[PDB]
Amino acid sequence: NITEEFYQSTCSAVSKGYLSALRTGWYTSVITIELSNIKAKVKLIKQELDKYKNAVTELQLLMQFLGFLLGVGSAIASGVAVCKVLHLEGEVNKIKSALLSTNKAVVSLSNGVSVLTFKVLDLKNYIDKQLLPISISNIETVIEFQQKNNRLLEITREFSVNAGVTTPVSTYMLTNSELLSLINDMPITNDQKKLMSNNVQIVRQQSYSIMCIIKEEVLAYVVQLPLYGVIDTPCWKLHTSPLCTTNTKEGSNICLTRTDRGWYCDNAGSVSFFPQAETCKVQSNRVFCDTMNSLTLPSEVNLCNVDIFNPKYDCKIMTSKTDVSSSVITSLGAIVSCYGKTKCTASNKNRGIIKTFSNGCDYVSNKGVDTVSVGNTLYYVNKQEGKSLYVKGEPIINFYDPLVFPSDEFDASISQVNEKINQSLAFI
Amino acid sequence: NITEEFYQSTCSAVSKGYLSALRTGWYTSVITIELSNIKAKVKLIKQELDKYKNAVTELQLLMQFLGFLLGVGSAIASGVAVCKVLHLEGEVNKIKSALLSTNKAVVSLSNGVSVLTFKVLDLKNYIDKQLLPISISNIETVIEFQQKNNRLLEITREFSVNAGVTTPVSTYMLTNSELLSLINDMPITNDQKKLMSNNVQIVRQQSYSIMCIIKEEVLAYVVQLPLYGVIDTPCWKLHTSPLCTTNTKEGSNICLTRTDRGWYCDNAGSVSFFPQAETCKVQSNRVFCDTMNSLTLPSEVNLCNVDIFNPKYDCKIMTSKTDVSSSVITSLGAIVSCYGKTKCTASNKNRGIIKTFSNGCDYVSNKGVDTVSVGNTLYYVNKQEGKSLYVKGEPIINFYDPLVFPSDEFDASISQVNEKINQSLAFI
Amino acid sequence: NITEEFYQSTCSAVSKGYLSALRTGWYTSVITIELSNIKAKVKLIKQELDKYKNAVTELQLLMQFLGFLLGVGSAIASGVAVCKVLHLEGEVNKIKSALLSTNKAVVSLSNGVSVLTFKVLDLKNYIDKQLLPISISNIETVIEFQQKNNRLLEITREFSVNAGVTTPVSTYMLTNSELLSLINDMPITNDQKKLMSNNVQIVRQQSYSIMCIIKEEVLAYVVQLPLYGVIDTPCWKLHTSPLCTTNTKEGSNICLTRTDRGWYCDNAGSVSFFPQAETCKVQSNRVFCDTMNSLTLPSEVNLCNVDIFNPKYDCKIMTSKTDVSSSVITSLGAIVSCYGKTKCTASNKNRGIIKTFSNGCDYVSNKGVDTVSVGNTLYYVNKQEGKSLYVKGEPIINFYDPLVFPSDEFDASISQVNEKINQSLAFI
Ligand SMILES: CS(=O)(=O)CCCn1c(Cn2c(=O)n(CC(F)(F)F)c3ccncc32)cc2cc(Cl)ccc21
Ligand SMILES: *[C@@H]1O[C@H](CO)[C@@H](O)[C@H](O)[C@H]1NC(C)=O
Ligand SMILES: *[C@@H]1O[C@H](CO)[C@@H](O)[C@H](O)[C@H]1NC(C)=O
Ligand SMILES: *[C@@H]1O[C@H](CO)[C@@H](O)[C@H](O)[C@H]1NC(C)=O
Repeated sequence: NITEEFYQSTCSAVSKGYLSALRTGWYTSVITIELSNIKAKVKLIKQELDKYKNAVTELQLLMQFLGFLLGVGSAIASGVAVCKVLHLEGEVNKIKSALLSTNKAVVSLSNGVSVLTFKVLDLKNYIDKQLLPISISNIETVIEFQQKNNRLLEITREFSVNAGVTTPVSTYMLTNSELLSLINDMPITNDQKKLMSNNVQIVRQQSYSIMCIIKEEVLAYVVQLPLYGVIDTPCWKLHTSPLCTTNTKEGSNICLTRTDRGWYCDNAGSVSFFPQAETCKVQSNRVFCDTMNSLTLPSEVNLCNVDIFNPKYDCKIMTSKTDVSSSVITSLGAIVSCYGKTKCTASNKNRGIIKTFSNGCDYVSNKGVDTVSVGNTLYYVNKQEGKSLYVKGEPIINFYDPLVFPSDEFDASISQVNEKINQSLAFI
Repeated sequence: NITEEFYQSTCSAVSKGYLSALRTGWYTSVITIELSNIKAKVKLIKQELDKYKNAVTELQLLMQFLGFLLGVGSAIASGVAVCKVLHLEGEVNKIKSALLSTNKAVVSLSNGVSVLTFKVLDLKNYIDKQLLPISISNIETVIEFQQKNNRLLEITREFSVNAGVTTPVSTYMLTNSELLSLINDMPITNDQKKLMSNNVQIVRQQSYSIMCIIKEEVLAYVVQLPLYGVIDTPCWKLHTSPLCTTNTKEGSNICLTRTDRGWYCDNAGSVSFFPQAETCKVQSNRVFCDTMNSLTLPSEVNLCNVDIFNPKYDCKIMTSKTDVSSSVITSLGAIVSCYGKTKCTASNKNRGIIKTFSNGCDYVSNKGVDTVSVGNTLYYVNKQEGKSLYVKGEPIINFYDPLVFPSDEFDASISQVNEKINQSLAFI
Repeated sequence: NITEEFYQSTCSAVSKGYLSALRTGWYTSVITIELSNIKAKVKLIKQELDKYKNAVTELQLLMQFLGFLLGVGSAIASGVAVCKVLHLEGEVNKIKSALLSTNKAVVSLSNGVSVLTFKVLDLKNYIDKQLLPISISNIETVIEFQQKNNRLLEITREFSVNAGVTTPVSTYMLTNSELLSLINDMPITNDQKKLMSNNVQIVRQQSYSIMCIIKEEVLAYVVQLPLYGVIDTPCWKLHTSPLCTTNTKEGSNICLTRTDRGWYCDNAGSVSFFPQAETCKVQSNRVFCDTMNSLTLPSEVNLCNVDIFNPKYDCKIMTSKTDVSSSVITSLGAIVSCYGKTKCTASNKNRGIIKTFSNGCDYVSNKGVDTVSVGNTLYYVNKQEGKSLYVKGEPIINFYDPLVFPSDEFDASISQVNEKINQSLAFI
């Protein structure tokens, strides 16, 4: 149930009804491919083997508005931390020996980590059985080999053009089969296992493959998978657009814009705020975000939608004198900031222009509306089903005296502006 | 005929002679691949069929300075709007039944859209004819199948690692043949058809492939192609760089920079302004932009190049006290902002340093010049043929008193600065 | 020997011990593939030849905080400059005729350039010998052809989906073999040759492939490779985070942040400063940067780490009143800016929370620490071995009176703030 409210007084809109899936952590696992140390259908194998030899060579060669408020993480530090351990002597042999008679196992490593290790491809035992004695005979060994070899080559290609770190994680790095099994064996809730299983492509996109080592006939890379420690909490998206006075004299106008646009998700008694809404992806009513790109705010930040002048949170805005027209396409409609001589319209498919916007900040829902045009820019609106509510209010920019209005404030708020205006009235 | 003028008084340059190709809209079409529901050269087919089976599985699994002034669109809303319709019951059967005896057809869909539908691959009729009865015989059916199957796999790979939305649109999604035919059948001018046909790679880059549905032996994805509703209008690129006073005392200097740099194209009586010049691509003298990343301004914005103090448009600038050196490589030359103790030079290939810049903002054309060096940074200049004109003028930063100069203004203009300076002179 | 110092007085840290590898220039070379003009195992060749024909068709069709202070280069201007020369009549024939009996040669071109030219694939002599007379016989010609043809197709695919410019440079554009030979024949020091040879993937990432021409049975593209004119100079990374007062009253607090974060490398008597630390890549203790994304500063910029109030350089800061919590993961630890009611902790793997941060800016090294948590955000810390030093000092934000503190300054410095504060004290 996606709904939306437009706030006329502050030229912003809030889309709600979303459920969260936030990456809160990482799950690291070691993926191994055992390699072989070597020297008509045979000539096919000859070629297939030469390519094997230089893929191995390649792998060996491989190892010789409010965004500015965010902190800075190190995205593959967990995975790299695991990799640095595989570089201890005999450490890959602990993995090697544990995966002797089994393809997947939980190996207790040295530094005090217990990682699910997984041998996805046993080229070693292939070459050292159905290859070594040669003897043409059957074509089925030729194609089974080309198949296993191809995975190797695709892994090698990805690592080389990406300097050993890839994202999203391909099906060559980790098949649907293996990923599903990995998902099934993680120390997580069932609600989490099913979430991941029904969204593997989103999972792959939030994952890393990290080339670790190729030592003692063994290729090891670490796959770093998202932990969704916050699921099914309410999320909402806040859209904002410039609110300006609409005097006919050019340059006599003042504007303010709510700078706190982005994604918001309830999270452990606070709210996770994602200023760069590209760090989140929406699947139906589920929104996948990453906590690394967020701020943790008091829940009172939401009072800025209902009352931007509330005493519990100092709502954030920027100020300018630059009244350009534009539109923001929301979840269930469109905000239009229309100023000057700009032609601003909304249209239906078969009927054309159905609404002409006058100067100021207005809004239209997506019911019956397919496109929106501001100046020379045509925006298609999203055709998501959901109810829209227009909340009438006096545009707050009307409450300010342009003679003492502080323009060109960026990292500002309702209070900071009040203090300045008052500071300006002190000069009398 | 590419020309260029440098304005000494404002440390900016304008490259003109370009012709426009602006994406103003979208053309949506439905691409279908009919699928089959199933169970030495045959063993080849066996493998080729197993890969078919899990590609289908993968697809099913798949479905379970002035940039801050821009508005915010929803780039694939038109395509997704078409997709939501294919999810109506029997709606893909309207497409299916219409493409019974033909590969391309204009199917009138339910929601009041008429989309060109296109069956690019008929795997269904391949498996259910030259495959089902099996019977080795000829190798030509093996390779014709691997070929058709490969397209499927490549489409599947792109959709999975991109969560069902790809751009640019590959030749696997849509061949040169099919694209050309699609281009040929669109309700557009010939000037537009030829523009697209002579720039398919640019077209592909401005296009989207959107995975829609895999229902009733049919795979459907929507290809979203650019409409160039503005062609062959004059475009010009504005380059800007910091203009500072050059006093020898550190920290006693003031700077201003024109913030209105970017691409400009004449468009329907106004001017389309593209602040993020990476949203535009130049092919020879043709410049491909996207109106979604633009502002619509009065044509008077161009008066800022000839006269930044003009009364018809309030030209935009920022102010600082930070006189670092740098260079901007233009279309036909280079702007050099040289301050402090920085070594700034221009050079020819075989002759080395030919010009040493003194402190301030200067310019050199690309005739005889191959490189430009500011400090430890070497820039190669573009070697495009075209005439360059140096327009002499007193640097306007000399007209300002540093004692009342407002520095650290970002979203500013000539007037805003005047009002502030005057506001500062009021304290006397 | 990577070390790190945290400065408590300014909430910043400096990681040192790094060695430089800066791209200072470009090395351009011409890569050619000679093409053929044409018309069971033969049917294999038939298919392989049809794909050849349309790859050629595709290629022919193909040719018809302080970042805002950076200048603007033109990244492939050197390579494109070389390309414009190959478009002179008979100019590719100079290359063609010179590569008659040899695969690599230094061809003196017209415009006064001498470029190493390299024929990596001779399809012409393949088709016009082991193909033309046909005659099935041996399978080894089939697979040797598919192999050579495949490279062609992969090159063609990359150029088409990238509009003729690719980066990083694939092994299909240029094999490890060819790249190593190219590296070996460049007019560079041995220290440089070995640097490149031990980091080909980094090299490929800093390279461009530029499709030039397909004329007279010859395909030519220009490969643009990095020149590392600065090697083995000391580099250091500066991390910064917001420093705020910690009064319990909301909105009564003031903050400052050092804006000069990024990479620093000693370079020719000055310092190269890279504000966008993503323009640099770290391999062990080697850091690869690009001078195009840098400023050239006096070496005195480093005094801001030991003494931000020094008289030799005006250290840069921004100011605000926005005391949000966050963390910056450094090379050997973590900076924590903890304000308001935010829960801030550091943890060990097997032991959990080991340190709770109080309000203000603090730091913890990576020894014994694996994760850091600020609010709802968990950051893994880097597990690099190296010594960390905590430098105690009074947080400088305590030296300022909030009543005359200038907040919302972005492009500011210690002096600019002093002048403003003093300017504010003038109103008495
Ligand atoms: C990603 S980021 O760059 O860190 C955001 C910075 C945005 N920002 C601005 C507005 N502003 C820019 O956006 N840029 C950068 C650009 F030019 F790219 F827009 C500025 C260059 C100088 N002065 C003000 C600039 C004023 C301001 C004031 C405070 Cl206290 C904090 C942040 C602020
Ligand atoms: C602003 O006005 C309020 C009146 O409500 C007053 O209390 C305050 O002192 C004034 N000045 C500032 C800087 O807030
Ligand atoms: C600035 O100077 C002009 C004089 O041309 C005057 O008209 C104006 O009132 C002054 N002040 C402002 C804020 O523009
Ligand atoms: C600031 O204070 C210093 C005192 O050290 C004084 O010299 C200076 O004139 C004052 N004002 C400015 C704008 O620097």
